Amino acid sequence: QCGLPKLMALELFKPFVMKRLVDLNHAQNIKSAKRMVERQRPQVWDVLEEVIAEHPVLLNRAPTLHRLGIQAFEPQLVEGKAIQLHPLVCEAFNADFDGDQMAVHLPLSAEAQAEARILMLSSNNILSPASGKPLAMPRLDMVTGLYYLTTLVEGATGEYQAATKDAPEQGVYSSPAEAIMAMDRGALSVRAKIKVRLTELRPPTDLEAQLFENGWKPGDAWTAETTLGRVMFNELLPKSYPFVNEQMHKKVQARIINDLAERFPMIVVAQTVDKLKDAGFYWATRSGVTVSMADVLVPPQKQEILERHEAEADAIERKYQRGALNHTERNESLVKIWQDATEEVGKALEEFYPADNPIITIVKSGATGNLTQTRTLAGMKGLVTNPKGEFIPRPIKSSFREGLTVLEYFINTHGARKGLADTALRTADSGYLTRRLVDVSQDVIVREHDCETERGINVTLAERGPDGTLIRDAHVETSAFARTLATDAVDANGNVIIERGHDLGDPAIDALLAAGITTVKVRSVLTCTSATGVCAMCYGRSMATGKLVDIGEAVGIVAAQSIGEPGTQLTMRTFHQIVGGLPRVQELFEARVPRNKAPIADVAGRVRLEESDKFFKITIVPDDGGE
Amino acid sequence: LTHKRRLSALGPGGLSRERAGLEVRDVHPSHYGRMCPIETPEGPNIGLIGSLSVYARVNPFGFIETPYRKVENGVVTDQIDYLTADEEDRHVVAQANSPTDENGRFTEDRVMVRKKGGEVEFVSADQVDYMDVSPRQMVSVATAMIPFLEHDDANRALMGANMQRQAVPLVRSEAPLVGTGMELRAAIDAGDVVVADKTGVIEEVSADYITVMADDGTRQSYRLRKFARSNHGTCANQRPIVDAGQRVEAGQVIADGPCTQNGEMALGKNLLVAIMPWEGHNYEDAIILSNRLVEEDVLTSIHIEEHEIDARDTKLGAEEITRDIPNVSDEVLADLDERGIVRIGAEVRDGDILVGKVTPKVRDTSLKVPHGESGKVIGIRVFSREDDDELPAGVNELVRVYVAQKRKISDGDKLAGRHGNKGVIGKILPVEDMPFLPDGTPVDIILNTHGVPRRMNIGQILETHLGWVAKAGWNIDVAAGVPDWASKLPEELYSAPADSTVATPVFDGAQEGELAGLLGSTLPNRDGEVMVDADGKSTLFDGRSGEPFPYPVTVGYMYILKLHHLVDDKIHARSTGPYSMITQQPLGGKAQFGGQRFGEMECWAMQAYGAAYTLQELLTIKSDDTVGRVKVYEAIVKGENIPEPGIPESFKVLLKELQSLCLNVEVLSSDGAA
Amino acid sequence: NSVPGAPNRVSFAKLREPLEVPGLLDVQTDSFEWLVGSDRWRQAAIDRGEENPV
Amino acid sequence: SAYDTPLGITNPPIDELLSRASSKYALVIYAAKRARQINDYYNQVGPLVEPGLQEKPLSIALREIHGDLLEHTEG
Amino acid sequence: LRVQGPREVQIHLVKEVQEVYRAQGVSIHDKHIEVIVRQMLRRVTIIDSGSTEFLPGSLTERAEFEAENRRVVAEGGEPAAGRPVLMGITKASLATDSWLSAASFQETTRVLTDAAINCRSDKLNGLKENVIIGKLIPAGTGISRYR
Amino acid sequence: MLISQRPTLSEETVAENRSRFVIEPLEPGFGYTLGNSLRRTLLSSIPGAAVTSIRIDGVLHEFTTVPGVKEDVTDIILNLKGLVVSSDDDEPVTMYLRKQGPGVVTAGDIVPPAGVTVHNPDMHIATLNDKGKLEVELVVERGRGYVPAVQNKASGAEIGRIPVDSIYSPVLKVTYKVEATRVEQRTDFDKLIIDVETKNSISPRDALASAGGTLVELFGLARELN
Amino acid sequence: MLISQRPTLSEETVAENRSRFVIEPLEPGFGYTLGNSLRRTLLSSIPGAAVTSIRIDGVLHEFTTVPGVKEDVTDIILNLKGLVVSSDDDEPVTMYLRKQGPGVVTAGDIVPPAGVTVHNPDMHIATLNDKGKLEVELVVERGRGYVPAVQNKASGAEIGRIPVDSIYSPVLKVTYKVEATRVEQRTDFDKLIIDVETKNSISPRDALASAGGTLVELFGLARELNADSEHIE
Ligand SMILES: [Mg+2]
Ligand SMILES: [Zn+2]
Repeated sequence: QCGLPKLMALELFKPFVMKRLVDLNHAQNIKSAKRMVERQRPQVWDVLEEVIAEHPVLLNRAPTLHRLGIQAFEPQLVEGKAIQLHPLVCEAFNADFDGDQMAVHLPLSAEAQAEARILMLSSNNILSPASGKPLAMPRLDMVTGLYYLTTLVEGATGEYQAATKDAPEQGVYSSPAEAIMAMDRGALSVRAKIKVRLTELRPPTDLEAQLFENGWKPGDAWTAETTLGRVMFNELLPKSYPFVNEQMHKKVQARIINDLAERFPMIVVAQTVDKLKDAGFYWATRSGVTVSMADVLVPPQKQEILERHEAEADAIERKYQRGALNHTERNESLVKIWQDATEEVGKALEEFYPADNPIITIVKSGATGNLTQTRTLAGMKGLVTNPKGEFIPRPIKSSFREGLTVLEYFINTHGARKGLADTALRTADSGYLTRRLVDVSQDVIVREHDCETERGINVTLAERGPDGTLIRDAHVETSAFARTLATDAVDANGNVIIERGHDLGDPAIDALLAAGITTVKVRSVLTCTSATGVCAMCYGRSMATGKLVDIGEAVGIVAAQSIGEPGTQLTMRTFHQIVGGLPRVQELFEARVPRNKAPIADVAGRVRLEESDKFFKITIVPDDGGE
Repeated sequence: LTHKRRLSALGPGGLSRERAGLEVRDVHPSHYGRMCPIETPEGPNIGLIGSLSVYARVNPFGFIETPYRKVENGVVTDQIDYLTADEEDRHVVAQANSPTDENGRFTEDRVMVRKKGGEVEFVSADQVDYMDVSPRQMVSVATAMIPFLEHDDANRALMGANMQRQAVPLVRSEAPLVGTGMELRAAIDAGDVVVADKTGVIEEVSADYITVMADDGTRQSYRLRKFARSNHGTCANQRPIVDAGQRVEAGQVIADGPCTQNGEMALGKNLLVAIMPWEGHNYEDAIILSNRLVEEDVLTSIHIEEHEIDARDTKLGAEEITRDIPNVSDEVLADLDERGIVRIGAEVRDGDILVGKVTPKVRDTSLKVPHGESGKVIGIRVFSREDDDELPAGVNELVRVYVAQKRKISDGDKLAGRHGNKGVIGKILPVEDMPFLPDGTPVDIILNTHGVPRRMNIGQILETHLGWVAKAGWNIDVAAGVPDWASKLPEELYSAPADSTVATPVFDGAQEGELAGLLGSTLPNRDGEVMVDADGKSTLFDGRSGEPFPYPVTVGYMYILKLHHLVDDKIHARSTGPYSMITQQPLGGKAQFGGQRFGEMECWAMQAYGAAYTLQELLTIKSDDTVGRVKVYEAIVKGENIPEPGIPESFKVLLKELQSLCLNVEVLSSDGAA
Repeated sequence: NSVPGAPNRVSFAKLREPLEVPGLLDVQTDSFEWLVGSDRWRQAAIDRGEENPV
Repeated sequence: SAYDTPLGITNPPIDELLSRASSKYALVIYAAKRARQINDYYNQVGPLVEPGLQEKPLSIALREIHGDLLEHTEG
Repeated sequence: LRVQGPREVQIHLVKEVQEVYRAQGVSIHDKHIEVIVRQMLRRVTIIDSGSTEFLPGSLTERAEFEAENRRVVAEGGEPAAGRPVLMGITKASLATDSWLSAASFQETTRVLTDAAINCRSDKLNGLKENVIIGKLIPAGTGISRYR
Repeated sequence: MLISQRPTLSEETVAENRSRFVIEPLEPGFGYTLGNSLRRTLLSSIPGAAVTSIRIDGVLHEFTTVPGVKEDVTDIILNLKGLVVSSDDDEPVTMYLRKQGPGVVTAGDIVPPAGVTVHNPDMHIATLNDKGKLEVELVVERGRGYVPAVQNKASGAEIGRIPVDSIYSPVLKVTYKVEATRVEQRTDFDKLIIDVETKNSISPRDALASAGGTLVELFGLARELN
Repeated sequence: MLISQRPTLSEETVAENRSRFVIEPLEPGFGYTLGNSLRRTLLSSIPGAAVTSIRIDGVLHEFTTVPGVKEDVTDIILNLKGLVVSSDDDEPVTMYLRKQGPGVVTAGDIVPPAGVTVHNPDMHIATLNDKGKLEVELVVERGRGYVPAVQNKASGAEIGRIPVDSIYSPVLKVTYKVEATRVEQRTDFDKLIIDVETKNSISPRDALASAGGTLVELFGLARELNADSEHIE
């Protein structure tokens, strides 16, 4: 759902409302229905509410960096000029509410309405097409609320106790509702450890087989050694989803939503994310997270560290004045020492802050921010650049809590204006690369189900290493994960592990690792032999849907957008006017001769090295006996 | 005031936004004390437009020079020299904040100084040639008006300085509780306030004029601008502050301007703010407001629109402004006068008549209220060649109608503090729904926590704390002795009553310890209760469920500005209308009922979805096709199926264009030529 | 102070300002007075030590 | 597994409809052609299922698809 | 390309691009990089015309090259000899087969002259030329299978 | 541990317009919600009277001056916002004000008709010099909550009549405290204290009575059913 | 003054012990005026009897487990906690349950005194091993709401006494929501929804009616000061 202003909706749906004015005999002549709607005579509004029903509208924010920049929503009429946007789709639009504007479009034909309702509808587009990871999931306030809800604190009221020859456990409840009653009276803290008899929540796999010979069913009681908040969070998940009993870091919520998307219908996860949104907002409102000058703690170790590094700087000053050191080399040494000082102060700040302080709570919860910003806030700003991009040797030892001195602030302004100025150039470079990728990917469409070729590419799944064990590659999620197998995985004894043509997901990865497989052969578009476009089997599954890509879907434009959209996160070319990032990406896609070129062996053999004073000479004696 | 002091690098004989590199945009160490490093536009004019520093003046050759105190033998002296950057590079200049004991000698033996390389160093105290005259020698006027500037990041300080300039005047102005020393001089030098030229006594006071008798015995009369329209449409009302018979000295403010209270500038309102998330209605920087602000017109503003219509002549004769428009209903011209001009004080609706005019063919060509506009007709101005009006050729009459509209704060309107903490009002809550203090006072505004830590503008928090210390009084006990934290406070700051305004200049003001001590020393409320603890937090109550929040929340007073980005004219909608002619695509314009652009990136997104039919609608029916448009509109009106498009209209023109060049272009079926 | 009607805004400042903030519109008015060769500008120039300013 | 009451355009669930077509793209035209037929009936087989007060033809077509009241042949 | 061959070149290009992205903490799946890289190695330069109609030295789509080679060899002719060529995305875009799309962003008169004397037929496989014509894009809802 | 004792309510005055109402005993955790319900009703729905439109002799619209008066019409309306009145009947009532020559036009200068009175005659409205003549016709009406200025062309068709926003709420401030005055700590109770302050057009007792009457009818919905 | 229209109250049943009530249409902002207080009265302001203490033979101290029964002492305490007891006398009642031999002991084995009743006899209390036996004496009494385990400082004169949390409220769970509805061109009127789940000693309808009557009287305390100037419906 999305909220539309009443006047805006009236003007958008003008002919559609006029039709019902004539049909309801609120107006006799359509040429008079035009005037009736244009004057906003009070009868039209109630017509609009029925014309607007179940007619979706397309919402778009500029720039449209990828597919999810346009999403369909069900319009609800609302008072006021502002469009009401669902908080979960904001990250897909890259939108925030400091002034941004969005455009609204109305599909007319039956085909267009069906496309908006089936293809572009927001509830059907949870996962990112670039990586398959969820995007419409808790953020900011909601992450903080759930993290507070599911955190376990020790020493709180009503917590579990052991039998002590004088009283029973003193921390057990017959049902979660009894714990709710205890919480409402202030006897039990939501974050306190307790034991609860659960009958509606599925136990963990470790407990299910141990407690139920034929599996758990609703109504079967078990004892959960978990906080009340964790139980309340688990009640938001599907009825058949095992109890998690964990602190809901953003990563853990992403894992749970991944499980839901992979193993449950789309509507189920769509409803689950809404429930998590509601709970997160509630417990964010009631988490107590606030900022005050008292909460911004300064580590007491700061001054000792600063004095030590000042002694080091004085030693370098003595050595420079003694003629043993160059000006530029003095700058280098001072920069490195003050970088060490910044790291020391960062560690001191991170170890000094209490775990439950709001400032560190927001960062460590994964809601937003990072430790560098916290160090700048309460530690020391550190080194800042001059207009030429060189570090100024003398750091900003003050923090924004203390307030900078005049010259510290003045030297700080340089990099700030640099960043403000170069952002448009960064955006332009990213857009140019994206445009070229789109232009080259114009005709890559899934044309057929299968080309039936047996070609493929090798993917390493793990390395045996010293222990001969299952050290899976960390980046496997982007190489083997989500692809069709080209040939059966076979063990040393000749038995297969996974059939040809299977979708290589996480269960398949676990099965392969458990069977000792380190390398597989997988189908790829590089080897697809289809006469036109590509075939579905060689492409594999759509990352957004998690199922085999449908015939006709334009994988080329999706790939171009996926590559180009994160372009601004890469290190850019110099605008001061070898560093990697976008400059090398453009180098690779243009097939240009590398500036930092390295020769490669033409033939396999043994190397005879004939180094010179400032050059190298290498000869390869081929093992084949050739030249 | 900032526009008059603006420095522009782009213009005739200068540079341009199109190709000016970052080198000219970058801040330079020579800018110190001459050009403000903070106050510059954020768009393509970044770095190209700046502001003159407050203490800077222009060398007769055109070079900017700034004043410095002379220093010799480690003792500062009162001689002031205005140095250019070329002159300054030949000297060592110390930091103004450097401590000096009796008769000017530096207390410490090492001093921060600026050096020709644009460098900063600890030189010997006897190695200094000059010193800055003020800590804020580098800032401009708008930058100097940000309290706790040094606690805010440069980007957010820039945003706050820019936003101060786009704050709309309010119906009643209120000076900030927490301010700088700069508001008064900035307001006086802006010139919107009326100032007595010579000492005297007030003889007359009226809403329109003020009359003074000087000690010379001569008499002066001052005229006040009432409800005058500004270039941007904001109200420029001037108000008298002096009473009859009052002593008025030369230079004393006699009438407030649009954004001044008692002479000092007042761009916003002091609101009771609580720093907490709240039910997700302030998510992603959205703002929650109490309905009180709407009820009491705390954030209400007046805007005046100006409409023109001129009666001219043509080959087929002259044009007439007249009430006798053909075929218009008798009531539609009721509010019009005998000449056909709407009377003053009439409430005019969207699309209503303002001035009736007809032209030969006669035709209806009357001036009508634009889409969405409304208000009260506040004024009429008329010009005729019979009165030697000096209008251009080919015009016989001209009429200007002024329409006044009073706008309350509403959803979607932008608000912002002085620290760059901009936001959009997402919800307005009834007074009983707002979280309220144990005293019963409901907070006016709720600002989300998750904004402050990442954006690095804690100066808004500090102000908030000091704001409370300004609303509630404070009293430092001195019976036994001055507390150590208060040992740097002047004796005048040891106590102050409630609602007492304070000044915390941008680089010489309240320190952290002083603010904490003052928080500990606040007076109790009416009932004798200390509402906010020493840490600036309070035990708020939930206005809906009624139970207290489980943790104390930061509460205080913050100065909030209403920005000119109001919703009333930021909204657009269209369903067919006027169209371009040389090529048949829609128009684009705020007041021209134009449609939204569909760029190639949006087409890429549609292609990625594979929503072919929607893309076709956007490409052909909604944009270029004429026949398709008439057909689809009549289909919607008739409630029948939208026809599935056949042969594209662009293709048929392209085919004939190709054929005209002797190219045989043929449509081929999958089974053969056709 | 130099502003008779100034409200009493108590200041936290520690350092004194040895120089008052100049006329903030002088950048416009002094330049225009130079353009029209006003008497005030001429007197100011000869006070500054300029030789027969024009 | 189970799911809560689908609100608004969510009903019928997208997965139930998708199970009756080779792809979402196929489902789009499967619904659009039927909606055109229903609208033609209203203008001139008609809706096979109980309509609402002002229900749109697309909703009727989707609810008929959910009920397995229709058949189709791809191109 | 000259040492290890075309397939290894595609693998190497994907490896390098994904290494650059990984070093920067980005999470693009390899298959998008492969979709892009497939176009960079889509054409072959012909050495000998053999018994085909192909012009020597001309660029030819690999699929068309193989189709005509198998046709002629099944009809007794010597198949044309070809050399894989690696192309940047810019040159790969310039080497498009559709005369409509080429006319839309290249020197239009040259494109039209070349297409006219050669009597080229445009198959409208790409989205760009279909947008140019004003027809339904040949992807998703617009393909014959679903229309 | 069941309790047979029923709550009781009492008043303690602190000012002519302010009093604290004590309710005790109450079940634990129960005071806050009851107090909040009463507070919401008090702030929202206690009826009152306010001005709804005005006319001035020389004024055609709100954005104008009037000769001889220091304040413009907008300031005059914003000052009238401080006027507190209480008509005893719901139908609109037209008050009149006339002044000539020097002086301060206060709210006591208003000459109201029977059944309506101005509770704060000391309030300042305007200042008149020698030439100042002020004639004001005010329309009071009874209502609830807050209603924006009713559009002139909608309520009627009288030109020169200028609407004004209306606040129909005689309640000024409301708060509550809940304290643990439990019975000897053998069992738990909450004690509720509700501090109510009004604009002196209605006493705290009557406003709280109105709030209770409003709340009982809404909560009676459940009593009707079986 | 009268209002636009008086609300109507409707009901739906998820299960025989779980209802959902819906007040609609409601004046803007009174949903939060009603629902929270209604929930609090439902939870805390309905009287009922519950087990307040127990004593099991063989676990006089070192309260971990009792032989002859697989359930631990805490599990048996939990089972007894769910026991739906009802008593028509305000003073405490002591009751006894005794079983021997293999099988299961359930709430139905209890034989309450006159004026005392058990509404969930089928509830499983414990499972008895071969030749095992279990005897337990329960102290039951009346109250409202929920009460933590008794402080029992006065103990020591008797051994094996276990204080247990007392669930007196016949209402088990309540949860309320507020949503928007339209009555005219106006929007944002309140609709109040409330789920009520109760022990089978009471129906949700009875709990809601009793809570509503309690609130009516409790706020009529206020209108006992005066009657004038209220809403009339
Ligand atoms: Mg934004
Ligand atoms: Zn294939």
